[PDB]
Amino acid sequence: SNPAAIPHAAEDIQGDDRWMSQHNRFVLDCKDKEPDVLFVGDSMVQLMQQYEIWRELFSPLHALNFGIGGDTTRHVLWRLKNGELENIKPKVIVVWVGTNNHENTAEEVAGGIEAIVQLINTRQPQAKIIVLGLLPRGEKPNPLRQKNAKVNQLLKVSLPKLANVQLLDTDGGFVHSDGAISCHDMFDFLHLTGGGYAKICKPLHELIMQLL
Amino acid sequence: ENPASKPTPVQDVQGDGRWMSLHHRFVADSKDKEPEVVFIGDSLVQLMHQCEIWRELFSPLHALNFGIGGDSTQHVLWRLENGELEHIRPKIVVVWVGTNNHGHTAEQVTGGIKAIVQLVNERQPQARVVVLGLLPRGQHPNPLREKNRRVNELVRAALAGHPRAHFLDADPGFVHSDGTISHHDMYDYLHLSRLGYTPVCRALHSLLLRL
Ligand SMILES: [Ca+2]
Repeated sequence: SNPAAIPHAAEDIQGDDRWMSQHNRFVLDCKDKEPDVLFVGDSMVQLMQQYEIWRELFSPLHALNFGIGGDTTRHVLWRLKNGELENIKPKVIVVWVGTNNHENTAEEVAGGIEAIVQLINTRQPQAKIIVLGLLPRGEKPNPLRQKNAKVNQLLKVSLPKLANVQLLDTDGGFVHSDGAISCHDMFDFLHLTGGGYAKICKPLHELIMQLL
Repeated sequence: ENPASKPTPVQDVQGDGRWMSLHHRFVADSKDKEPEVVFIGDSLVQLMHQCEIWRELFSPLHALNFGIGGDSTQHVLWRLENGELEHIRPKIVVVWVGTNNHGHTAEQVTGGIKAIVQLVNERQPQARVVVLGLLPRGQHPNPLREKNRRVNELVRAALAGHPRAHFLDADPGFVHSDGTISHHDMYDYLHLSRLGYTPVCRALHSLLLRL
């Protein structure tokens, strides 16, 4: 039984209950909003809205962003089953999660993303889903690059399957020949800078325009 | 014994060694640069440019940003004692840490901050230190708000009268009359959005010029 495929809320261990506050807000947005494009996932998704690129490329598409920093496949699943997929009928749904699934094997993470896709076209069978490939991370070669690459390969094979879904695995010149990632693409060797998002968003935006 | 003031690095528990990679970069990019202002602290410092940017109010100052998300006081202390304060001679050092010291009391965290200031005063005596107040957090009233607020009180007191250390409470009042924080100022009720940072950087800039 895949643990990454089982919905589970991110329990508050700090005390400021920020996770639920974000979730509730997304539920609140689902009430007085009607988007055509829905963005769901982790910090890779959330942080995208904090860059100018979002207003120029995605704001015009009437898009909602339900990204939460630190979320794993389990967390995303829970949110999707608990209201974040109600009162709305998006034509396109962008999913980007898995890089925070520490302790889970690549196979488990792939399985969890699949569980997400399955839940999405169950609740939103009319929506076309776009799953973003997990990006390399770490300044130098390390286990997570391998782990993340295996997830993308596994998804590439499992996603042509399932309904209305496809894997977009765009990759800039992130990992150079010397095996290093520049802080100019990822400032902390994980999250993207504006230059880094430029390499990913443009292709993502054309596929969305297409699907729509 | 105060754990908030016991120098210690962040252990890698994911496998990509990003924390050490940042530290080493901060150590290297400094032995080739001569900044006038150096920022160090947690994510609030690291992500400072996610509003307007870092040149229309900070780059002209030839500054370096050594902020790392997730750091507590003892972490910033370790980094300052292990190379980040070498090869350079800034005029001002900006400190912004404490909100992540979960498990430590306001008094312990305050001590952590005082040790950081003291460390900067010993290694970089010519610089003036600026400590930023811990910002409120959480959508609704909660223990962490009280804790952070208490830290500012204690730090303000310990820094008032300090020859070369200044406390700046750059909070414009993110907490509204109904006790809530708007996701427009803090998208996750912790990190600042682009419009949330404005008031902070604004007040920070007004002080940097005064010094
Ligand atoms: Ca942080």
